[PDB]
Amino acid sequence: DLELHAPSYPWSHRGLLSSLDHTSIRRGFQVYKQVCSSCHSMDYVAYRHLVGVCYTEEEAKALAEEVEVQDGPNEDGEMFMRPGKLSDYFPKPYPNPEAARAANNGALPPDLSYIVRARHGGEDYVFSLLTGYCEPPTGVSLREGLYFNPYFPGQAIAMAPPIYNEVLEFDDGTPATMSQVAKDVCTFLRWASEPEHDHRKRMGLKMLMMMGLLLPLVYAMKRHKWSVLKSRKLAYRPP
Amino acid sequence: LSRFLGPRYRELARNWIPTASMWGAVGAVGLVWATDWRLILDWVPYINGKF
Amino acid sequence: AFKWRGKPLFVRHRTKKEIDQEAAVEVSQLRDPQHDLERVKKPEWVILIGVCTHL
Amino acid sequence: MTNIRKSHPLMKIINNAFIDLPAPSNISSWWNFGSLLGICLILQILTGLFLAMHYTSDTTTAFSSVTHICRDVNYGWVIRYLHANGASMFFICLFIHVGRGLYYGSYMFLETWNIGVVLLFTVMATAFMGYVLPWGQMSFWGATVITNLLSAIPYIGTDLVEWIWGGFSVDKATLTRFFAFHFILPFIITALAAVHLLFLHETGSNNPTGISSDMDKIPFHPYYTIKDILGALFMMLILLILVLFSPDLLGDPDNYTPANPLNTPPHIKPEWYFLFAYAILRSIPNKLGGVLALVASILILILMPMLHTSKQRSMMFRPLSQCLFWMLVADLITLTWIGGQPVEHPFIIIGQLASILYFLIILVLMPITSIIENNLLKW
Amino acid sequence: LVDPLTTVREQCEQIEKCIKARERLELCDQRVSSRSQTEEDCTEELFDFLHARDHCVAHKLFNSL
Amino acid sequence: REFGHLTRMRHVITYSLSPFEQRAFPHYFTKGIPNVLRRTRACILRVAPPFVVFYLVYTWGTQEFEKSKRKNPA
Amino acid sequence: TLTARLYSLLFRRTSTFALTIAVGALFFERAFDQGADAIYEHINQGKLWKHIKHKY
Amino acid sequence: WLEGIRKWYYNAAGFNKLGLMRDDTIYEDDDVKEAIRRLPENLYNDRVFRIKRALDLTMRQQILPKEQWTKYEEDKFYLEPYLKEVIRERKEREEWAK
Ligand code: HEC
Ligand code: HEM
Ligand code: HEM
Repeated sequence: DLELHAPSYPWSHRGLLSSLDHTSIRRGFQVYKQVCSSCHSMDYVAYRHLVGVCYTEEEAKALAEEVEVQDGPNEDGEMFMRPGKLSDYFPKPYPNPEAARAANNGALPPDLSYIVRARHGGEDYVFSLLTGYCEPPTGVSLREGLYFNPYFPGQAIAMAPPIYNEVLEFDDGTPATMSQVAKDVCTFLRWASEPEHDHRKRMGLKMLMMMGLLLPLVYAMKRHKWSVLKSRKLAYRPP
Repeated sequence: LSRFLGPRYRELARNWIPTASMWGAVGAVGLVWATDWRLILDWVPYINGKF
Repeated sequence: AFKWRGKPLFVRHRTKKEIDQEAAVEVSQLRDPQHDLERVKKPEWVILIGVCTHL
Repeated sequence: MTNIRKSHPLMKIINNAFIDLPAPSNISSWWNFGSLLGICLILQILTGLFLAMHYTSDTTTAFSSVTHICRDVNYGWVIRYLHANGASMFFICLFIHVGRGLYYGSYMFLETWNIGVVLLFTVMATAFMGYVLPWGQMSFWGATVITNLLSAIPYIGTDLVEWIWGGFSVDKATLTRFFAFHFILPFIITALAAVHLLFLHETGSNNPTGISSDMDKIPFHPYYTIKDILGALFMMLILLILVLFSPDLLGDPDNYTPANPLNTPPHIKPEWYFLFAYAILRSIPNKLGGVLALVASILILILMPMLHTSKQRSMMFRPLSQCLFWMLVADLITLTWIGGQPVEHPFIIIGQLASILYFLIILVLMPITSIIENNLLKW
Repeated sequence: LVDPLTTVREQCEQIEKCIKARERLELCDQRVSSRSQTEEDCTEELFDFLHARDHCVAHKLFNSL
Repeated sequence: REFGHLTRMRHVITYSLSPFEQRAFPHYFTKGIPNVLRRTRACILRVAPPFVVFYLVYTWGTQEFEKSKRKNPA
Repeated sequence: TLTARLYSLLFRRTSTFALTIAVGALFFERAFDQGADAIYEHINQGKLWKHIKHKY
Repeated sequence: WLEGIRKWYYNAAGFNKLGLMRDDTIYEDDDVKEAIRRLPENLYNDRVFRIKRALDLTMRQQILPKEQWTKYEEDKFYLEPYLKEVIRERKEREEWAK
């Protein structure tokens, strides 16, 4: 049995009032575009969500225009191709869910729209699982087509090793070392699970200041009104 | 509690047993009729034809 | 297999070889405390649901 | 000719229920929870409605609709996580309220106590049906397990279970009826809370000392309005911290996975506020016995006014009873933790001992200890 | 290209906890290898080593990235 | 239950002062800290022991799970 | 005293109290929003979209 | 001796720290209000003032100074003779009822 919990990595957003490094979000979206989207799928987020987070409006519409998307009925009821728009969700690599299993060994690639928020451990898991591949220890033979990963429950993943150094070229020009790719794609997946992360932290800062202001004042009001009773002095004078 | 029981309470119980038993029979008949309890309804003569 | 209740129905006719092999299989060695005839009441007709346990 | 506050009928009821109500002068902070629950209730309703306006109770779209709420609805995520963590806060305040009632001998109010027990049961039912709505893996499988629980009842059994299921198992129909029952129930809770307050007002309130406070009553409005407002501000502080800093602190991550009936999640646990019952479930080997123990764990609160034997209403002047009560609380946290953990050798025996102790303290240790204290104090 | 992750692994495998986990690991290795028909797997000591190494690695690494 | 027929008192005098004449925090720390310390001293010997034994039980069970979980040399 | 002048210039009348509260909230919303946003941007300098729009 | 344990429990209960006496803390069951009603005027006034002072103290979470604590030997069971009579009358009514 046994499972290895992921170590608590020092993420940039780990801080109580920290925000996702949006440059790393852009790089992680690049990684998803040219690595994970080939077999893995992401649905609940769309190109529209990219604007104001990691890509500008022009860049986002270019990214949407690059891909080809199936549309509704034609003038006679055909399935005509169409250049994707900003209001298009990220294309699914395999049309039917079973086709994903058929193309792979049989395990379908889970959707990443919540994989950070659905896997117990968070990014530390999703990061480490990518940078945790190693040769199986002696005495445990793995099936043909399977791969050994200590962090994955069961220690038998169906992934070909997805992230290796010099797999893609970041637009910025940062080194494409496997750790950098894994970190940036993990940050992007965290953004995918929690788009409102930065706004949540901002509102949390506002809430903390507002309550640190209000609570002393409301306590002072309570003390003011109750001071009639907290200072009363009784007296008993029976005859 | 032990404050009950004694002379007066036992004849109260005896007096109210017939009515309580009739109410229990009322509840039983109402239950078997309401849910159409088969187990009993394959025995009463004329209603056997319902099923 | 057919496809009932959102699950396949892995059904095999369990040829004599398969049933004798199952009878030869020790109950204790199996993790599930179950015996072949005790689960399926037909030696030549095994009726099993689709999917797989443990995901 | 007369003040409207105590002449207008609705104004008269509001006046003699919230403004001029004579309340004990020394009610501690624990009493504030009585207000907070009600506020939580409103916060549960008012927020909950705003989820119902973008939630479709359909298997094909429930999870997708919730994700749409959290990702596309303007400030929808605030509403969703405010609702979830507010339900958690509701159960926290409910447990603290029951603890206050048990401690300071409040169960002599009988009618209010029984109405409170009914409210408690209704709230647990509401939360159970609520967890199913997102239609996640944990939602689906917890619903499956809890409904399959009812198969243990004799005779009717499977027929009742399938009646609840609206079919052979949980499916679209079950989701829809859960959503409808979930919508209706909190208004019944509101009416029952009104009845609870109505019953409570006839006798007043139990002060911490437990003695009658008719010689120290104070008007409600000048003091307890602001006291309960401070309490509600503190509760808002805690709830908002939970929502805006660790939204999924008290929540299984696997609920963020669309419900796939073909895969059992490695762990199947209910919400954090049900584990104490579920652990009792795990304790009893017999299924029927397990369900009976599960319901009796909550039903035992009715027996409390009959099981109190000490000649002192409160527990403020009763040390050994205080130690017993705190042992009971620790046992409750132990049961919660055990229910959280899976069922193996280290935990099975601990669960059995915890369940036995939980029943024993309420039914045996507390009354006998009260007898001992009465004897020790020359009465 | 030299991956900083590999260098972090190298310098972080020196921590004496890693040293004991590793030597226990070969103490599993030769035992399992020599014993022909044995169901024991060294995944246990491997997981101990992986935990001990990766806590340290998580402490480091991100500074270089 | 409304004011007027609550109870009966005789020879009881209550002196009180306006909230606008007193300080809402009169010796907040000078007298508050000793009172809190006294209350904690009075309550801790009854409230702490069940929670500390709960902590011991929790730690013991959590450690018990692993060694039953751990590999058995055989 | 400044406090006494503030009271018996702008606090005695409850309607003047309400007007004071309204204008105070009007200004306080802007002040608090500006301050909190500035602080939050300062903590995460270089990590927000508004700090990298110039590059792209 | 048992009196040592009784003293220990009296000190541990803490109602003496509030200036209260034993009969000042008894839960008011149906017999208790009747017993209280039969109390003479002076005892009733002292009882009501003592309870009022106890409530005053508990509102501020404070206790009487060490000097003004009802010592265990000075505690008086003023209600006990009346409560015994009320309970005896209730028992007699119950016995006649059965
Ligand atoms: C590229 C940047 C990535 C990332 C971040 C992930 N993948 Fe894959 N994946 C593949 C298959 C067949 C599976 C199923 C194996 C199984 O779960 O049993 C997966 C699974 C995942 C997970 C789930 C792990 C878990 O804890 O359940 C995650 C988080 C994940 N992946 C992330 C297949 C491929 C593949 C080609 C066949 C490529 C390329 C990728 N994956 C790439 C990525
Ligand atoms: C008694 C108070 C209530 C409790 C305890 C409660 C509990 C819950 C819980 C635990 C959830 C699951 C939240 C999640 O997993 O994300 C939920 C969801 C929901 N509740 Fe309630 N609820 C209450 C009142 C209401 C009311 C009054 C309504 C209707 C107005 C409502 C409508 C909903 C809806 C639509 C959802 C699904 C939204 C979602 O996915 O979170 N609830 N409820
Ligand atoms: C739906 C949740 C509930 C709400 C909204 C609610 C509401 C209230 C309110 C406002 C009070 C007065 C404040 C107070 O005394 O604390 C109160 C008192 C009381 N409630 Fe509840 N209650 C709820 C649940 C319960 C439960 C579960 C019980 C126990 C079974 C219960 C039993 C009591 C008792 C005994 C009192 C009297 C306490 C006293 O005044 O001394 N209530 N309730």
